[PDB]
Amino acid sequence: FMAQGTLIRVTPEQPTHAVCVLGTLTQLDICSSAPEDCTSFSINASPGVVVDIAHSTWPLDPGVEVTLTMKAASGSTGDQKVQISYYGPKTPPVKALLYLTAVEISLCADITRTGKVKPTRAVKDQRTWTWGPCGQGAILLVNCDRVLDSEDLQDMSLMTLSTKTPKDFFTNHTLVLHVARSEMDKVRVFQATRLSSKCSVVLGPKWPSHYLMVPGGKHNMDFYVEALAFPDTDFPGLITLTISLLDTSNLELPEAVVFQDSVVFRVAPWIMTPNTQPPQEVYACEDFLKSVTTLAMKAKCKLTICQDEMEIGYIQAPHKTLPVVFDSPRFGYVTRGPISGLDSFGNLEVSPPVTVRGKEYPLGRILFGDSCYPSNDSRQMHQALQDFLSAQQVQAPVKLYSDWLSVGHVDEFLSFVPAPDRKGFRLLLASPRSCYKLFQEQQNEGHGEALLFEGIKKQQKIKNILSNKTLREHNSFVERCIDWNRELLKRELGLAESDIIDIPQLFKLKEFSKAEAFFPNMVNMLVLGKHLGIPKPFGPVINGRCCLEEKVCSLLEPLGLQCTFINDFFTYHIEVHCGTNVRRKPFSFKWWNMVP
Ligand SMILES: COc1cc(C(=O)N2CC[C@@H](O)[C@@H](N)C2)cc2nc(-c3cc4cccnc4n3CC3CC3)n(C)c12
Ligand SMILES: Cc1c(C)n(-c2ccc(Br)cc2)c2ncnc(N3CCC([C@H](N)C(=O)N4CCCC4)CC3)c12
Repeated sequence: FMAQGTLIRVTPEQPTHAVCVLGTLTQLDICSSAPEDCTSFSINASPGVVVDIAHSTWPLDPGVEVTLTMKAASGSTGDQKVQISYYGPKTPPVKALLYLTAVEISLCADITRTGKVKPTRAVKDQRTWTWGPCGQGAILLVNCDRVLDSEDLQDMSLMTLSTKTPKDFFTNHTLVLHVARSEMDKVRVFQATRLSSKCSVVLGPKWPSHYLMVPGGKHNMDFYVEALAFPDTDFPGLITLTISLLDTSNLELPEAVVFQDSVVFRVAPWIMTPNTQPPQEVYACEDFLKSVTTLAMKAKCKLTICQDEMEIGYIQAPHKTLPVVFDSPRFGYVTRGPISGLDSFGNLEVSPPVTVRGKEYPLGRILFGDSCYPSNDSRQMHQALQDFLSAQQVQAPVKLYSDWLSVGHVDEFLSFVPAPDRKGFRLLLASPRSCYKLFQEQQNEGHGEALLFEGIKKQQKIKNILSNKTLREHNSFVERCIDWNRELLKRELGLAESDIIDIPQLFKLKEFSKAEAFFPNMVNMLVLGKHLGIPKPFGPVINGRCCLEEKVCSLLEPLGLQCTFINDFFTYHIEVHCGTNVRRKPFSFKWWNMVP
């Protein structure tokens, strides 16, 4: 591929000297100084110059496209030369001379997103970032750490400069690298000392431009580029580094640009993993440890020992994938500073990869909790958080209805589990209806005397539970709330009913008619592949086995999932907590092949 370049005005009065950068098309201006007694002209040049005439004799028409290209870089100032002869009907040929110096200036980065640095002449448009498997544009990682060995540069992105210039070339020219003032505080560029040093920063905050010290001849030099900021409401995520060839041969007059070239980087966004992604490591923080260590063993997963205050995502580039931990206080780590109840990672779930009326979301979609309309007594997730998730684009957030809950988190009535059929997964929704249907079937058999809350200090019987008309209307209202979100999830994730499974769950209203788990919230389980760690419901025991555990096994076990009910899954801080996170394998799908 070849891009446009410079215009050269030739004149028969004085000879003309010019630089040409291999890879650019140079047009020629012949008429602006052509003699008046002349009607035609001819072209003759050095074997290294390629001439091209559009629209070997040619007339002096103003609209003739004369263009030159260079076969190879010069060895001396003025290697290749071009000679314009102007002749006429009775005029001896009048020559105009042009001394050209060819020079290679290739600024290469991993434009093709293949993990190999390719030159800008291998892409049509280098000054543009295009999504998708056919697009162009390199990728940067954010520095997430609160002399430089090779180990520090393994995260950074390579950018090379290849020059091939006459020996004396940078006596009269200089090359400068620069970043736009507005993007400078979001990047940092290191110059490879060949291996770099902590004081080799050429570009970065408070330093937008830098004069390269390049010697004549054939020379290649390496740069390492890290990014300093994720995409955000005020940062779309693009950083364009440009290199400019300046002409400094006149000492009195300012520098003159003869050439620019640029590469465009996109900062890789922060990406979250749905419960369908295979687990790599379980972090936990007391007899429930044995139940989760068994789980971890059976699912062939690692278990380290020591919550909803942090979330473990990743950032990905063709050369590296690093997992980044986000923490909202109240390798790779990032924090946030101010505070509403819905500003918790507990209010942040991720669908599995999905396709919605044509549009494909191969990294899933982020679900977060919200009110249904803004009221004086309504909570919402802080705007700055909503926007930051939207700014990473690749997991197009979806606004659900969770304000009806006392704490307000979607993960209280929502969860996904892997499945071996249909779209490969299943939606789990808490369901008061499914619980009431089960408890009535148990009363229809004479077991209404069975007691819930068995194993704990006060219990209750199925008879008194099933007949409480105050509680029935509570769960009828809750059932409406969850149903709203159900029609929303069917629309934005494009689900059929056959993709949704109702886990029986009872609720109770508390302060301000806000909802809360009646018994331990079993939809909020611990998904580790085909092995589920479910909160022990302590339901009524019929035939020595909990009848609630019986239902959930009858629902999940046919998917191939191994149900293990954990006794002390949640802990009360005289607030409700669970001490478990899960790092999961990042998506095999490369986020840059998406088209948001
Ligand atoms: C708001 O109340 C809750 C939230 C969540 C949840 O899913 N959570 C936790 C909060 C946030 O972190 C969410 N993101 C995730 C789970 C809950 N289970 C119960 C529960 C009910 C029950 C009945 C008898 C004995 N024990 C019982 N328990 C368990 C015991 C702590 C009290 N309650 C009351 C829960
Ligand atoms: C950190 C963070 C978090 C946990 N959350 C969040 C999201 C969802 C929930 Br639920 C709870 C919290 C944010 N939301 C909105 N802005 C956030 N910042 C992202 C970082 C950005 C900073 N300049 C940067 O890029 N750095 C700093 C170190 C190197 C890279 C500034 C804005 C965050």
